[PDB]
Amino acid sequence: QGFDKDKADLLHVMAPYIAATLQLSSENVAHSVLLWADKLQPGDGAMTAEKFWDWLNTKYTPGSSEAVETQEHIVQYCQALAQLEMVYHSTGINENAFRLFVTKPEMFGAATGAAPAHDALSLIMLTRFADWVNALGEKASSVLAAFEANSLTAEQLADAMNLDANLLLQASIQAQNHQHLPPVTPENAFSCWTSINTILQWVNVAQQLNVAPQGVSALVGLDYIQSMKETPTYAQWENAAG
Amino acid sequence: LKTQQEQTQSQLAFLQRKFSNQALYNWLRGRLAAIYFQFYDLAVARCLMAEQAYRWELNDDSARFIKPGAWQGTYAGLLAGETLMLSLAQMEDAHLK
Amino acid sequence: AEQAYRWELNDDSARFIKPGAWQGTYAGLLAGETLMLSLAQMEDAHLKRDKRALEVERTVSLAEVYAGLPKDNGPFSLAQEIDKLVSQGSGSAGSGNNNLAFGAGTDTKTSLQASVSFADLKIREDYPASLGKIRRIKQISVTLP
Amino acid sequence: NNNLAFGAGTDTKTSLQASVSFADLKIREDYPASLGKIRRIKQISVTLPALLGPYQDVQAILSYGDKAGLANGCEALAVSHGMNDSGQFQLDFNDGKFLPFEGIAIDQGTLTLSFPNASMPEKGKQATMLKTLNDIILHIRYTIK
Repeated sequence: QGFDKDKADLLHVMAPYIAATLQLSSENVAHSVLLWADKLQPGDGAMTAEKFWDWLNTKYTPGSSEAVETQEHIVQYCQALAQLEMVYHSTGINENAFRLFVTKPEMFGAATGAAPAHDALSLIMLTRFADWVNALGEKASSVLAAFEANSLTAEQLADAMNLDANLLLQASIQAQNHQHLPPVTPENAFSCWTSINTILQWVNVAQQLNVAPQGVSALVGLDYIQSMKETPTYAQWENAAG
Repeated sequence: LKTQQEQTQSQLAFLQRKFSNQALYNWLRGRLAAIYFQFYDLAVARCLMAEQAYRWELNDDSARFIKPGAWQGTYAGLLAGETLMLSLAQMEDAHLK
Repeated sequence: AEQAYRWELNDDSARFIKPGAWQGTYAGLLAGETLMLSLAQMEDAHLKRDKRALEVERTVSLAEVYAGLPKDNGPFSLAQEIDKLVSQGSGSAGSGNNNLAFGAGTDTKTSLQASVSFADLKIREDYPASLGKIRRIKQISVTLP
Repeated sequence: NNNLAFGAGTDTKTSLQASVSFADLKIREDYPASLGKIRRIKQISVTLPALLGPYQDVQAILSYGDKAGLANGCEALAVSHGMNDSGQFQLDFNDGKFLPFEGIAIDQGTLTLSFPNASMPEKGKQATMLKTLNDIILHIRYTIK
C-alpha cells in the first residue's frame, strides 16, 4: 500500500509478501515465481502481476467476505502461484538456476521466446537437472556459474564430473557429427541443457559398453537403413566387433 | 506399529495445526524482512544527515564516514545496524578530537 | 502524532499510519514493528520539510483598523463608539466581521466584543509572495493601554 | 555587490534592497591569521535606528545570496522591530538547530537587506520610514577556529 511504480519494480517489492504467504524461505524464489507466472498468464482472465495489483488497489477490501466482479480470476492467479511454489520444492532445483529457468528457458531446451512449461516433460528435466547438479558436488557452483554465462567447456565440466577431459571432448565431437533433434552445435554444446544431456548420453552408452564414444559412433554407423547408401563392408563389422 | 503410525500422524497433525507453526514464521520473516529493509533506508538517511551536520560544523566535505555496504542482501541485511553504529561512533570520535 | 504532523505543516492529505498493522490471523504479531516503521516515516518526512521560519511580528491597532475602513461598511472611531455603547446597552457599531457590538449568547449579552476580520488586516501584503506562501499565526498578544 | 537598488524579481520590484559584499568588509584582517584560518558566521543581528512610530513596526528581510550548504531556511531572516533583533522570536544558542546564516564564511558571500513595499510613487507602507532611516547596522557574531 502506497507503492510508486517509478521508484521500484513491482515484482521485487511484492516478492517478500508473496514469500510470506506461499511459505517460501526465500524472496528470490518468490520473485522467480512471479516472473514465471507473468509468462504463463494463468487463469481464465490472463493474469499478470500488474493486473493483480490493479485489482487489489481498487476493488479488494481486506477482511470483507463479498463477491468482487473479477474475484475468481484473482483466485486462479493465486492458485497458480502456489502451484509453481510446489514445482520448486518438488524438483529440488536450487535458487539461482530457477531464476535461469524462468528468465532464460532456451538454456534449458525450450523454444525461442517461449514461456516455460510446468509440463510433465518439463518437470522431469528439472529433476534430471537437479540430479545433475547434485552429482557435481562441491564443484557445482563453478559449473553453474559457467553455465549461466556461456563459458562452460568440456575440460571444465569433466573436472567436476571426475571424468577424463578427452572423454567429453570425444563425446561432444560425436554428438555434433550425428543427426540429433535438436542439433548439437559447437555454439551450444555446453550452453543448452538439451545439448549437455545429449553429450552425456554418449558418455553413458560408452561407459556401459566399455568403449570410447567413437566406438559407439562406429556402432551406430552400422545401422541398416542409414547405410543403404554406403553399405558397410565385412571389414567394418570386423573392426567394430573387435 | 499401527498405534505408532497413528501417534506419528498426531504429532504431524499437531505441528501443522499449532499456532507457532512454520507458516507463522514464514509470515513473520517475510513481513519483517520487508520492514527491516525499509527501515534501513530511513536510518542510513539520518546517518547521512548526521554526516552533513558533521560536514557543516567543521569545514570539510571530503570526509565521509557512512560508507556503502552496511546492507548485505545475501545475508538478509543482518548486522546492518552494528555496521552503522560503528560508523556513528567514528564520527563522534572524530568530532571530539 | 500524525495530527501534530498535519498541523505543523499545512497538509491533510498526507497520512502515514495506515490500517492493517494488526493482523488478527497472526495474533497481531509484528504490530509494533509496523508502527515503528510508520513513525520513522513521519519523522523522516518532517526533517525533510522543516524550515527555519521567517518569524515576523506585526502590531495591529484596532482604532486604526476601524477608522481606516471602506465607507460602505461604516468606519468609526473606537474610543468614541465604546463610550456610548457602554452607556446604552443596545448599541452596535461597524458591520461585517469588523463590527463592535454586544454578544448574542445567553451569558454574553452584557459583554462588549470587538471583532476583526483577518482578511481586512492585509497582513499578507507586507512581504512579497516570493518568500513563502504558508503564512500562519504563531502567537497573538494583546495590549490594552 | 555593494549597491543599493530595487529588486529585479517579479514581486520584488517595489522593494528597496541594500547589498553588502563580505570581502569588502575586511573582517578577516581584524585578528591576525595565527589565531585561526577558519572564520565563520555564527549569528547576524540587525539594528535599524529609525523614527518608528510606536506600534508601527519596520518590515525587512536579511538574505544571503548563495544558499549553498545551508539548511532549509537558514539563508534568510526577518526584521520586525529593528532594535538588535535576530529573526527569531527568542534567541537560543543552546537550541539544537543551526541559527540563520550560521556557518557562512567571513571572506566570501553577499549579504542583502531588502525592505518590501518601499517606493513612494507606487504606494507602499514602508515609504515614510525609509525617508527617516539614517543607517543600517549589522551585529555580526562569528567564530574563529
